[PDB]
Amino acid sequence: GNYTTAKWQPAVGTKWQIELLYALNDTSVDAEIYDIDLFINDKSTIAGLQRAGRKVICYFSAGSYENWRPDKDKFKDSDLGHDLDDWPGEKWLNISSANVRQIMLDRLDMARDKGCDGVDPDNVDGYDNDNGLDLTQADSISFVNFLANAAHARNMSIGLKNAGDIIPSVIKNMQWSVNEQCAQYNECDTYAVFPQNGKPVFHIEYPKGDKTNNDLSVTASQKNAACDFAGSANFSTVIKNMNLNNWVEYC
Ligand SMILES: *[C@@H]1O[C@H](CO)[C@@H](O[C@@H]2O[C@H](CO)[C@@H](O[C@@H]3O[C@H](CO[C@H]4O[C@H](CO)[C@@H](O)[C@H](O[C@H]5O[C@H](CO)[C@@H](O)[C@H](O)[C@@H]5O)[C@@H]4O)[C@@H](O)[C@H](O[C@H]4O[C@H](CO[C@H]5O[C@H](CO)[C@@H](O)[C@H](O)[C@@H]5O)[C@@H](O)[C@H](O)[C@@H]4O[C@H]4O[C@H](CO)[C@@H](O)[C@H](O)[C@@H]4O)[C@@H]3O)[C@H](O)[C@H]2NC(C)=O)[C@H](O)[C@H]1NC(C)=O
Ligand SMILES: *[C@@H]1O[C@H](CO)[C@@H](O[C@@H]2O[C@H](CO)[C@@H](O[C@@H]3O[C@H](CO)[C@@H](O)[C@H](O[C@H]4O[C@H](CO[C@H]5O[C@H](CO)[C@@H](O)[C@H](O)[C@@H]5O[C@H]5O[C@H](CO)[C@@H](O)[C@H](O)[C@@H]5O)[C@@H](O)[C@H](O[C@H]5O[C@H](CO)[C@@H](O)[C@H](O)[C@@H]5O)[C@@H]4O)[C@@H]3O)[C@H](O)[C@H]2NC(C)=O)[C@H](O)[C@H]1NC(C)=O
Ligand SMILES: *[C@@H]1O[C@H](CO)[C@@H](O[C@@H]2O[C@H](CO)[C@@H](O)[C@H](O)[C@H]2NC(C)=O)[C@H](O)[C@H]1NC(C)=O
Ligand SMILES: *[C@@H]1O[C@H](CO)[C@@H](O)[C@H](O)[C@H]1NC(C)=O
Ligand SMILES: *[C@@H]1O[C@H](CO)[C@@H](O)[C@H](O)[C@H]1NC(C)=O
Ligand SMILES: N[C@@H]1[C@@H](O)[C@@H](O)[C@@H](CO)O[C@@H]1O
Repeated sequence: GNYTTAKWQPAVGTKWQIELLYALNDTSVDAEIYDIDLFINDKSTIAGLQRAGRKVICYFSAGSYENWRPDKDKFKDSDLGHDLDDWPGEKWLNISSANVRQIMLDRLDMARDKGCDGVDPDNVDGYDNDNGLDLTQADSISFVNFLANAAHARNMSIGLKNAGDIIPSVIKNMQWSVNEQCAQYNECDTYAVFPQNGKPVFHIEYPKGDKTNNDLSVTASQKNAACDFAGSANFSTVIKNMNLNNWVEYC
């Protein structure tokens, strides 16, 4: 088989929390899995989660350039394409570039060294966007399988972020899906194939819109929309602000 194996396969339906805006400073949410930023959290934060019985997924952006990272000057001018429409100071990456791929290997080394149980590589759906680099589905498939073989070789699990079109070509290498907004877009059937193969969907809904972040609950009908869809009992849903700060509501 042209995939590699992972030792940690989280169960379908495992409750999770994700917080990417700042260093994690709240573990009061009783979730089994925490998805947090790879760079801004130290080994101590990660080990503390695991000592409390939790698994830690480390987020990083595999397909976009973030101009505030400490390794940003490793990227060459030719690695960078167009701006991401909805994220400031981010640009699409040429994920076929050997330089880009080596930078990502360096980020997986760091995730391994910090004790991450898994990695959550973002922005592998450049083909679905104005990337300015002629990126294609095959490029993403090649890149996602490259990341998965590299994470597995470092004893970490991995999952697919959105990128619904390429599921059949990477799923054997994936331990889960991270999906945004499939309920709002009536697309959760696309991602149900993961729990049909014993793999969770870590599923995010943003009912408050892309410009509103606060600590208030959503309305009952916004919660029904985020939570009620065929097979939702197999999705691990969080309701979040668009900025992915601490605030979270569960179904
Ligand atoms: C985990 O870590 C995170 C990250 O560090 C913690 O979150 C951070 O917490 C800080 C302290 O609470 C906040 O600092 C306050 O910021 C207020 C608004 O700042 C705006 O602009 C910044 C610019 O960068 C921006 O980042 C902010 O955006 C965030 O919020 C929006 C939503 O609004 C999101 O969309 C966005 O994505 C970000 O999440 C934000 O828009 C600022 O007003 C504060 O300075 C004020 O307030 C201080 C305390 O005010 C208190 O006043 C009354 C008494 O009068 C008190 O009883 C009450 O508790 C009030 O809180 C005060 O010390 C300052 O001197 C200043 O006071 C003046 O202004 C107020 C109001 O106008 C007047 O009442 C007052 O008399 C003075 O005139 C703070 O600087 C960070 O924003 C926040 N960062 C985030 C969320 O990203 C988080 O808490 C941690 N969680 C834990 C520990 O559990
Ligand atoms: C390892 O090596 C292999 C090389 O062998 C690498 O390639 C991948 O290998 C996979 C394993 O064999 C392979 O996986 C899948 O195998 C399934 C068998 O169960 C297939 O059924 C999958 O088919 C895909 O396409 C289906 C058909 O889609 C057309 O038809 C439907 C029917 O109406 C349309 O809806 C659909 O829109 C589409 O129509 C378009 O295209 C037509 C063809 O050109 C055309 O006639 C139309 O006019 C229209 O333009 C589709 O139904 C499948 O999607 C289902 O499944 C996913 C989850 O898998 C769900 O999310 C969906 O909701 C839906 O239920 C599926 O997309 C598929 O072949 C995989 O394809 C190979 N990938 C390649 C070659 O790129 C592999 O990558 C290597 N690595 C690893 C780790 O494996
Ligand atoms: C993205 O990176 C890839 C890999 O470096 C580039 O593809 C190479 O392009 C040169 C010149 O066209 C060819 O000689 C190589 O054979 C290509 N390699 C591969 C693996 O395809 C690609 O040009 C880059 N994309 C952009 C838009 O610059
Ligand atoms: C790899 O991770 C698993 C967690 O599922 C752990 O049990 C195992 O000891 C790890 N192996 C190494 C060499 O760290
Ligand atoms: C969850 O997935 C299982 C397959 O593992 C399926 O049999 C079941 O119907 C799904 N649950 C719901 C509520 O659809
Ligand atoms: N890549 C960034 C990520 O680092 C985080 O800031 C997030 C909001 O928390 O926005 C984007 O996804």
